[PDB]
Parts: sequence; structure tokens; C-alpha cells
Amino acid sequence: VRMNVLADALKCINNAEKRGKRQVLLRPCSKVIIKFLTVMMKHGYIGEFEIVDDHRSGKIVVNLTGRLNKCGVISPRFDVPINDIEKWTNNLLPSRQFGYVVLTTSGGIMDHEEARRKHLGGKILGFFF
Amino acid sequence: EDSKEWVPVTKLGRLVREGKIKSLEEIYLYSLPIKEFEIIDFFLGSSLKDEVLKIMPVQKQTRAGQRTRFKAFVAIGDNNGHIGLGVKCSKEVATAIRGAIILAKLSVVPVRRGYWGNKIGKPHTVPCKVTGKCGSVSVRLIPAPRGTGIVSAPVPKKLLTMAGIEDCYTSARGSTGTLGNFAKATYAAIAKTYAYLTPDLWKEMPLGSTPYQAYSDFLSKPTPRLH
Amino acid sequence: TKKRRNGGRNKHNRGHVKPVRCTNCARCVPKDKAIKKFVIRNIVEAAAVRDITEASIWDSYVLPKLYAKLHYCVSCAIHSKVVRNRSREARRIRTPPLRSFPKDMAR
Amino acid sequence: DILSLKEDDITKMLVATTHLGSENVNFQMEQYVYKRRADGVNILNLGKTWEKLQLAARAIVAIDNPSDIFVISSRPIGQRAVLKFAKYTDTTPIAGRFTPGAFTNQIQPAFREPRLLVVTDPNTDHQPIMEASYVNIPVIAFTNTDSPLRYIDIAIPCNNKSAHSIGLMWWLLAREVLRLRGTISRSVEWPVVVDLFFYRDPEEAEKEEAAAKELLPP
Amino acid sequence: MGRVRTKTVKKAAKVIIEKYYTRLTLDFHTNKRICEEVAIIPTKPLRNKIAGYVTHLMGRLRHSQVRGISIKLQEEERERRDNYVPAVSALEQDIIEVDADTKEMLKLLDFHNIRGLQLT
Amino acid sequence: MQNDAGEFVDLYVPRKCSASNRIIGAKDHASIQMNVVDVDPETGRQTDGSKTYAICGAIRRMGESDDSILRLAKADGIVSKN
RNA sequence: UCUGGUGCCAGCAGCCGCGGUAAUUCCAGCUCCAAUAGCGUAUAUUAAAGUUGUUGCGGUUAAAACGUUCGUAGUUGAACU
RNA sequence: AGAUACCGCCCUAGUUCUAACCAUAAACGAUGCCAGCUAGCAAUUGGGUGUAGCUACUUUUAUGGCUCUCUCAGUCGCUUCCGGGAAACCAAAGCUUUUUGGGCUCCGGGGGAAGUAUGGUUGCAAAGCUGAAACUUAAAGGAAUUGACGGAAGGGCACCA
Repeated sequence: VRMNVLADALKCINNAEKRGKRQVLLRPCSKVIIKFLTVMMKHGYIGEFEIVDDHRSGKIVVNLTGRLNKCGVISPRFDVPINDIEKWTNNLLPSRQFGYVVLTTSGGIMDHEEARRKHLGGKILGFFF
Repeated sequence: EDSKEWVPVTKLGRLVREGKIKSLEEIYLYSLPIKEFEIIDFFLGSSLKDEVLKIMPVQKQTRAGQRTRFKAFVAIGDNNGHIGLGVKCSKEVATAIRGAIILAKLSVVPVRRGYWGNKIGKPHTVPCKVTGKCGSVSVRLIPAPRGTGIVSAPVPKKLLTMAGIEDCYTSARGSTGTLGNFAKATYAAIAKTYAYLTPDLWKEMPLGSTPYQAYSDFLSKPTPRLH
Repeated sequence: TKKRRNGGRNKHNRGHVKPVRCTNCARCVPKDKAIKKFVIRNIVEAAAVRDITEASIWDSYVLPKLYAKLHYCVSCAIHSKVVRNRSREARRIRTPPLRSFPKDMAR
Repeated sequence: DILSLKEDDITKMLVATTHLGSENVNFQMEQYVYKRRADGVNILNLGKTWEKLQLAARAIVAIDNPSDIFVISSRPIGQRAVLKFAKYTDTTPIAGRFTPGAFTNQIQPAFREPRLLVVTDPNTDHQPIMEASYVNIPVIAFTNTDSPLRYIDIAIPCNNKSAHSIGLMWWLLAREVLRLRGTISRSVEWPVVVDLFFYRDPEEAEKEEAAAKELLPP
Repeated sequence: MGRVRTKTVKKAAKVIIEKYYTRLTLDFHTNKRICEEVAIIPTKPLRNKIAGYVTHLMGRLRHSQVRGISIKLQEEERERRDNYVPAVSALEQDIIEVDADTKEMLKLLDFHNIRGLQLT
Repeated sequence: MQNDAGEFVDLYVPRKCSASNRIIGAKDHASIQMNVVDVDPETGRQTDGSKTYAICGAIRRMGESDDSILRLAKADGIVSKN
């Protein structure tokens, strides 16, 4: 059964962009995963998505551009401090030019460029480039 | 070094001979096939070195009983970012070498090299991490930082000095003791270097000029006219 | 390697299915792994039929037909040439052809 | 706007069976169907073809050399409308076989370098359309509502089965390609009537004498 | 018993379709003699194999000619072909007999909302 | 790929698709660059310059380049009346 | 693809392979190449090994989904503040 | 030649039913289970809902049969991916990106010796579930290709038939 909403709405994005659709329907939008796309929205990768509010769990109809290459989740959510945050950017992201590993730090859900200046650590929540 | 100048049998080989374009990347920009081998040694060829890799025999069982085709692997390359493999079997080893060089001069593909975390001083190795398959052998390519001399087997060692890349880390999954399928698995990676959508390329662009339609009724002539 | 996606035939949602007996061989081969021939035959060859319709007292007496089903061992239907050794692309064709003649196997 | 519906040649749509299609609807092509009646038949939106015939007019033009723009119908029912597309234009017609590779070979002397194929029916001769994706050439096409739309743009949904249908808008595609940089003075009614572009007969059915004569003597 | 003229007799058999369509006729002994000047046959007794074919060629040609040849008049009868039947158009001119529901198609699509008719 | 003084010096810029923005490779031999010109309002008087669309091979090989121009043509003013 | 010797012999060779009175592989002469006050051999051990796989394998046919389903320990668990 | 065989005859334990035991099969889809996604095309099993679509006749209606049109859970079938794989091939055997990540469980680590020896456990027995090493070995194996061109079918040829 769904042991992640974040996997069952990020492979569902990634399977629908390798075919090049312009809109993906994800289900059922935990507020964990809205603030994951909001990290991806403000770096260009995702269009302005829409949350259909049925009072069961929710649905989102997410617009997208086509700049995405691989937007997956890491499970289980490994607690990452600040000193071992670069062992998870080296072996994961394609180059240190671009890409992000999203963290759920103690302050909020943020990527690995904003967390290393704000000096926060947390768990790995997923990645996109 | 012609020494006898040859006629352009194709269309854009005449445009090359007409001087309609002086940009090899203009062919690569619209992805139209270089079909005759006399195109690129007009654009390139100034001591552009190639070396054979692999000329081991290949047999076939007949009635009386086993006859050999010698298959050659030649690798041609521009040290400012162009590459090619030659794959051609023949009767004997002289025309195996020379016949594949034409195939090596037709598979010539540009190489994208770039930076990793520091935009300083002549883009070096690779923009990202790429890989390519052909028959079980995968080769990931890692952007190595500056002055980190080539980390690979001798088959892509001689191949990536011909590619305009500073240095590389690589991790070759598969049966790489087949010295010909190793070489062809590197090229699917390097051809993907201009197929990865970096955020360096998110602007729209000037859309191109359509070299057919821009040079259209200057080919309404029926003559094979050069300069 | 797996030479057919069917294997024999029709073994899906069963597990295991009943066997029948071959005719020429008298094997015990499955019902679905069986060359079946629902043979309809005229009784009197339709060439000696005019000898018999001479002796018919009634309205020339339209003749009854013979009806049987020929459950076949696979190794004893290739041997009797109901089926033969197709090509690997012709292996995949099931329904074609009828498309031959008038009534066969009678003769 | 006089790229409008233009009633003066919409009545010919209704006779030449251009408003019908197959029972196969082809999941890439349901924006072109308007409704499916009884008998499983499809009344296709020929009004959507109106914008696409003008788009087919816009697609051939802006090519300054109209010699390398090719019209093809390999199946014999449309092999007359392909030939008289060249009596108007500079377009090369080819009917019948191709010798593949008709584009992807250079030792041969029968190779061509076109820029935009015009195939009458793609499922009949997609075997050169498969050659038409090695040399960066678009394939415009007329399509029935069942067609394999691999590599083709732009499909045009009329009927593509009857001889009166393929005869009709092959002339209408020949119409606005000469309204577009052909300058026939603003769609004056043609010397060429609506089916000189036509398949002559079901060959060889009923065919009397030449110059359209009736039967005067008994 | 070949039952067609077998080996490579199209050195002459498809040069006489347009280059020598005339300059011969159905007589076999005439075109026995016209072959000697049109090509230098270096050893002659090949001559009647590449002459005797016209008995089969022109017979196949003058009634229902077969594929792959041109006579400069086999569809230069296209000049006597262009039948213009008056008046090939919408003869009913609107038209009335249609697919029994496509009036409502051409209500929304079309202004021309003329007389109609339907059959099932 | 930039350097110190802001420079695209890689070798060139590859094209991108018009309806999907996928990059057209060096050996995408099934890449169409169609050129479509509109008219002066009623009919005629053909302008220069084409409202040019480009489509990679993988959109054609899955076969919806038919529609991929059709609704590009809606917004761009090429084709109305759907 | 040196010169004499021997002739499935003597022997060599980590593996592949050599040798059966022309041996590029033996034994010697004449040379040559590697590292160099060094270097060879044996055992162990790490890397090689994406052949132990957390990063990171494989399980239709190459080795490998329990015959079947229940089921406790265990491991994992929808959204919501 | 041999024939403890194939072929042929009567047959015994067995097949049969009951009440127990046994616990293995190529027990196979050589493919664990729950979950999300990704495509066409055609059939059918089951249920639902609009077709005065037809249609059996109490009168048409109520029903039944089918018709096309939907719709669930699928299962078959075939076609190829933006799929994948060494291939054979597979809408999963794909989404195992550029060593990746939904969760859980079982199993393998060259070939033999060997599912042997031994201990333990189950069993009335047969046997089952567990399960090594010594020594030996440079290959065993998989999917495909060309020849070989044989109780392999097909189509043909010859007085060295």
C-alpha cells in the first residue's frame, strides 16, 4: 500500500514527463509534497499548479515545462547533518553546477543551497535536476 | 590535398563547395546527415590524427570451410571536440582500415565540454554525468576537476584525448574485454552531451535560419557550381 | 528458450486441465494441447454415390454424413501430416487459412 | 475574411463523400471527428479541414524553390491527381514504386532531396515515409479517420477512400497553392472544373466515347 | 522448351519501344534484316534471337500492351481523354440527401442552412 | 557554458522543440523545421519571414506532431476556428 | 620472426599455451627491454571485486521466488493541526 | 547377432469407495505479495446504466434475446515504445537517471564431488525438512549466427539413379 505519498507523486511526475505530457495528475497531495513542488516551482522546473480541493485527501493537477530530467525521492528519510551534506550531493546530483537535494531541515522544507547558508540540517526528502 | 577534386553528389556538399556555409556546427545545429565523406575534410583535416584500434579476424563457416573477414575499428577525432568510430569488415586488412576511415569521417559528432563549480578559464571536461549503452556495456562519465589526468581503460584513454576533454573519471560496467563494444559504448555518452537539458540552455533562442529555405532559389540552378 | 507464448494452448486461469486419448497413437495428451479434427465425411465417397442413388426407392435419398473428432498426439499428427514444421514467422499464424478448396479430406 | 467557409465549394463536399470515414477511429484522431452515427460510420468535421487546407496551402509556399516539394500516391486510385498537380506547379510527381532508398542512397542516380512530401493516404505508402525520417523532411498527408500518424504533419481528415473524395481536395489543395503566390486574381472561377483532378473510371467499367458524348443512335 | 525468350533479349527488345517503334512491322523476315545496321553484332548468329522476338513483341503490343514500355501514344491519348460532363458538381446544388443528422453539423459549422432531406 | 566574461563558447547552441522544449541532438535525423507564412488579411500578398516551428524526432516517432502544430497555431494566430 | 643445440625429448609456462631433427616460448651464444642497490619467489591481506552489493548485484531462460495460503515475532505503514 | 525392451495375449499390486498416514511434481507463467504510474488495437467472462437500436407476444408496453454506445474488475489476443534486456524476447520482464531509494519476505555467488556423508528432526515404511568437507577442475552454462543441407517435413533434378 502507499508507504510514501512522495514516491507515488514523483515517479508519477517523472513517468509523465519522459513521455512529454504537459499536465500530471498526482494523488493525494500531502502538504509535505506541496512544499516539495514549491521548491521546484521557484527554480523554474514546474508551472503554476492547481490543488483541487475535494474533502477526502486532495488532488493536484500540476503544470510543467519540460526541463525536468529525473525528479525522484530518497527513502528512507535519512537524517543528514551539515558535515555529511556533500556526500549526498556528490554521488547523487549530476554536477555541482545545478540540481538540488531537498531537505526537511528543522526550519522548513528547503533545498541544499539555501540550507548551507542558513546553516540548518535535517532529513533528505528527495531530489531533482 | 585533393589531389583530384571530387564532385558533390549530395545537396549540401555542393553548398560546402559553393561556400554557402562556413560552419560545421550549422550542420549539427539542424541535425541533417553528413552523407559524403568529402564534406568534413574540407572543413577539417589539418593534421587531424586518427589511429586504428582493433583489427582482429572474424570468420564464417562455409563448406570448404572457414573464410575470414577482417573487421577494423578506427577512431578519428578533433582535439577541439569532435569524435568518430569506424566499423567496417572487408576481405583483407588494408581495405578494412581505409574503408572504415570514411565511416569514421561520417560519424563525426561534436563534444560538449564545460565547468562543474567554477567558471574559470577554458571549459574543461563535461557539463554533467552522462552514460550510454550498447550491448551490456555502460560507461558513466564523471566531471573531474582541473588537472586530474584521464581515469579510464586504454580503449577510451586514446579515445577521449581525441574529444577535447581535459580529464575524466569513468566507471565502466560490463564485459569490457570486448575491445570494440567498449569503444562504441563511450560514444552514446558523448553524443548525449549535446542532449542533456542543462539550465544553461533555458532561453528560447534565435530559432535558426533554415539553411534549405535561406539558400533555396540559389539552388534553383541545375548546375553543380563551385566557387 | 520458450518457443511459444502459448506453450501448449489455453493453460491460463486453470492450473491443470483434463487429458484425452490420441486416435492413431492412443496417448494421454491434454485436451488443449491437442490437434483436434472435427471430421465431417460423406459415407459413400460421393463418387460411388450414383450407384447408391440408383437403388434409392425414395426421392434419391440425400445421404447422411459421418461425424467424429480426431484427438491427436502431437508426435502422431506430425507423423500423419495434419500439421507440419512451420517457419518461425509462420509459426505465429493461427486462424488462416480456410481458403483452400471445396470439401477436403473426403475426397 | 475570404479564407472563410466559402459556400461556393462546400456543396461539392457533400456529393464526393468527403464527410464520411471508417469505423476505426484511431486514438490520435478524435479531435477531427464530430459525431459517430449509426452503422458505425463517422461524420468527420470537414470544417476543421478548411483551416487545414489553408494550412496545407501555407505549408507548401514560403519554399522559394518549389521543385523539391513532392506529391506521392502509390496506390492506383489516386495516381491521376498526383500527375496533374505538376501541370500547375513546379512540384515533382511520383506514382508507383519508389526503389527504396529513394532518398537515402547516393551511388544511385534516382535519388531526390525534397523538402515536404504530400502523401494521399499514409497507410498505403508509409514505406517512403519511413524513408522520410532519415533526411529531415516533413510529411503532410490527407488522412481517413483511421491512419498511422507516425512522422506525419499535418494530417487532413476528409475521406481518403472513394475516388471522388481524393479527386476533390487534391484540386482544392491545388487551388489555394495557386492562390498563394500564384496570383489567379482573387479566386476567379477556374477554367479547370472540379474534377479534372479525378480517377477516370473503375478501369475498365462503362466508358463511352471521347469528349463527353451521349448515345444518340439506337 | 523455354516458353519465353530466355536470356538477355532486352538489348534490342526495349530499345525498339521508342527509338525504333516504327522502322519495322509485323513481318518477321523484315526485322530479321533491320537489326544488322542498328548495332554492331560482332558474331552474327545471335542475330535472329534478337530479331525473332518481334513476332512475340508486336503481338503483345498491338492488343492490351503489358507493363513497362512506352509507344509515344499509349497515354498521349490523354489529349483525347479529358471528358467534362455537364455539369459535374453538386447536381442537387445544396445538397439535400445527406447523412440524416449532419444538418445539425452544418448548423453550428455553417451559415448555409438551406433545404434538407434525410434517409436512414 | 559561460566563462569569466559571460560567453557561450561551448561549440554552438542546439535547437529545442517548440511544443516540448526537448533538445534536438546532433544526429536527430528526424527533426522537422517547418516554415509557415500567413497572409494579408483576406487572401494574398505573401509576407516574408515564417512563423517557424521545430519538432524533434521523438515526438514524430510517437506520432502527435499532427496536433502539436494545431494548437501552436491557435495561440500564434496561424489558425483560428476550431 | 638472431645463431648453434636438442627433437611431445629434455624441459618451459601464474593462466592461454609451447616442444613431435626450420623451436619468435626449451637449452646456450649475440642482442634487447623493464625497475635499479636493488629485484625475483612463497604464504597471508587490501584494492582490482558493479565476484558480498548501505552507497551498489542477481533470481522467465545463465546459479536463484518457498507447491499453496494463513500467520506471531520483526520490518513498514493514507491525509489532516 | 542380443532384447530382462518397444509390438501382442490373460492378467497381480494398483485405478474405485471409506477411515487414516505420507508431503513430494516441469506443484511452471521455470516469472513471490500489497501499492502508484506508463498505449495502442480487438475480443470475451461478470455487474451496472442511457439506445421506442431492434425485438418474443398478455395488446404494444412489463420481460427475454441481441444491436451499437458507455462503464467497473479484469483476462486473453496482436502491434510497436519516449521502454528494457546479452538476446530470445516482455504493457511488464518497463518507470533498476547518469552505480537508486514505495514497502515487505525468500534464494544465489564458477564447475564438479552432492542434495552425498554426518548429526538432529518427522515418518508404519518409502522416505521428507534441514545439510558439509576432503579431493578435483579451466572451464560448465545462457540467447543468438553461419555451416553440417541425417525416421525433419516442402518443392525440384540425373541412365556415373
